Amino acid sequence: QPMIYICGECHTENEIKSRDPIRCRECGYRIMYKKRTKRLVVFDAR
Amino acid sequence: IVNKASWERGFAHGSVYKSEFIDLSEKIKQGDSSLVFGIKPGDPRVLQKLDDDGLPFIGAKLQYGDPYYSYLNLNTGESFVMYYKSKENCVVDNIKVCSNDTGSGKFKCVCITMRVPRNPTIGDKF
Amino acid sequence: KTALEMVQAAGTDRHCVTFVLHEEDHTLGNSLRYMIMKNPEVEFCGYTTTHPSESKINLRIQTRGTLPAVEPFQRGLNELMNVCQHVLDKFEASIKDYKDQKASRNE
Amino acid sequence: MIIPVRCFTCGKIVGNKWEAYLGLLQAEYTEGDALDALGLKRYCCRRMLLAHVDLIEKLLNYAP
Amino acid sequence: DAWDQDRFEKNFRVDVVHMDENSLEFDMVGIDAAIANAFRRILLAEVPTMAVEKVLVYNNTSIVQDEILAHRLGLIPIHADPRLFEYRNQGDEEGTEIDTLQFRLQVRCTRNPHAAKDSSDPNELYVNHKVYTRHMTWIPLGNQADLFPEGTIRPVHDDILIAQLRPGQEIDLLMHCVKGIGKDHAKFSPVATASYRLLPDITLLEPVEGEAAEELSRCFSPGVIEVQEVQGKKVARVANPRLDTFSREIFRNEKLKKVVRLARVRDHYIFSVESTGVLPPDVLVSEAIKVLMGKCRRFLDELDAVQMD
Ligand SMILES: [Zn+2]
Ligand SMILES: [Zn+2]
Repeated sequence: QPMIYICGECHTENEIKSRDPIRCRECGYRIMYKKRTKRLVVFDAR
Repeated sequence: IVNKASWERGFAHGSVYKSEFIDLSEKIKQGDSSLVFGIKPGDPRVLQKLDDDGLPFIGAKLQYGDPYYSYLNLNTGESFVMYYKSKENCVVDNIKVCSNDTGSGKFKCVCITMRVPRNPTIGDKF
Repeated sequence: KTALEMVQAAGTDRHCVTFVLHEEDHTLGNSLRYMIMKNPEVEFCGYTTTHPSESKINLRIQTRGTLPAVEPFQRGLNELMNVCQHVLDKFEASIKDYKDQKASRNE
Repeated sequence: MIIPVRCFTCGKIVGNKWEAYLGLLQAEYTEGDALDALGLKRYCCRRMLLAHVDLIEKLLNYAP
Repeated sequence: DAWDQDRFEKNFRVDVVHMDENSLEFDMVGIDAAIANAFRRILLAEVPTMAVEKVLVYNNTSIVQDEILAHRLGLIPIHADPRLFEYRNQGDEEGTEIDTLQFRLQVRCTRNPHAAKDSSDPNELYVNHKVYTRHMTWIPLGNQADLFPEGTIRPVHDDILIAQLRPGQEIDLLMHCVKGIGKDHAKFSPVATASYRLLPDITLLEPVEGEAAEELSRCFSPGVIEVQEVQGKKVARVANPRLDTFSREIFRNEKLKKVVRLARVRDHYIFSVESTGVLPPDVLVSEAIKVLMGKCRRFLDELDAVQMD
């Protein structure tokens, strides 16, 4: 899949490919966070 | 003197949140302004350490000398890389992608926010 | 890989030797110091931790009347084992006499 | 932020005494009787649960 | 004086006062401070337990972080018996049946459809919004399903608030319990706190009467000085000097700091061993007595290996 990004105010999973204007494709708010996926990070309990 | 068991249980544990605002036309500037964050498919520098779009993963621990962002001049294809040049161990916390004030800016601004744990070591002041 | 060193006074004197007990602290060296001082063939038994960042104790055993200091050290180890075995026995026989009155009183 | 699992001074599990302490203060106990009746007798254990600002009911309001 | 062993096997006695689940209070009459402190200091830092060491996250989309969650999981008492397990040998991240345990904390949080009209009580609005320690699925590995019953490897308390979630927000981690003593890290300590105190003796050097006995009864802790009538006057006597908190409030009073001799009784300790629940407190004290013996065995073994003759 492409990398999911999340808008700050309306929360739509927008898939920003590397060649477009960055904006949310529902409301148009410009700050867009990045979605956390499954990968293994090992933390010690100390 | 601080009790060591009490330190190990959570006495004055904290964090410190470094946040680096990265732009690819205010800092890096050669020509044509076509610098978007991106990877070339098959780069050994960024293999399984950065995501498929050039930014790091979220929750990914970073150390000194790890890949930190990789961006792609679209005119030729010559993807660069930049390395994490800080001492302390940091965890990538959230990554916000910022456009310009209109909403038609190209994918060249980002602001990586990073946790650094920073517990009481010896030499920290109360 | 061993965890006891013995440091003589002058390479010849065997009455004074400072036992370096690796991987200990004041848990053992305060109770060894209690037992060896109950031996009348000891002029001096004291201990010190070398530095708190380290993990060993120095144990000066200093014997009068012509004995090596391995014998008050061995006697003070067995004589502490024979304290703990007896404390273990009178503790496992008073837990049992407490469970055998909690249960067999009204139940 | 959230209640610590153990008291800092002595390692007593006090991390299970936050909901059953709000439940005693909502049911009209005084705090000098809602800590003895949870079995917190030392003033380092009482300290952890008396002076605790549970600052995650204020921090989850900013949620996606 | 020398060490008469039959003076120790004649004037030593353990008097258990109160023992229940996860607590113990007893005496040790006739033992000096250097062995009593050794028992206390082996209960706190040398009797070993099992505790969470490695955490393997995937999608911690929670407000409680990836680091504070791992530290918070490490401080959770795990009800596996330590003596069945070995120390994990060093430099081995992957574990086997002998060394490690594994759990899994997989909790998603989703909105509640039913029973949610015009209310705001959070239990009625969300499902799985308080990640408690009863959400830890034990994932048995190797052949540990046969050594242990169904439902023995377990967190001790099952009511500990790990995190607090909202919809969308997820915890999906995997843990690795290891064995250690309470000197490597204090999440391994099996005791709340183990401590001793001497037994007080309060001695009335002068017969108190009348209005001073009720004054004397409030200078000590409630329970110590009873004030009962003996032919018209209210005399005072000692009764349970064990209860006295030794606060010395009678030495603030000028008329009655000459009618008590508040001191202690030599070598009459009162322990108190409160467990965190991993082991009962009568096996923690026995496995604290049996570690001082092993520390004494190891050095005699070293001396036997050093001298040959
Ligand atoms: Zn939007
Ligand atoms: Zn406490």
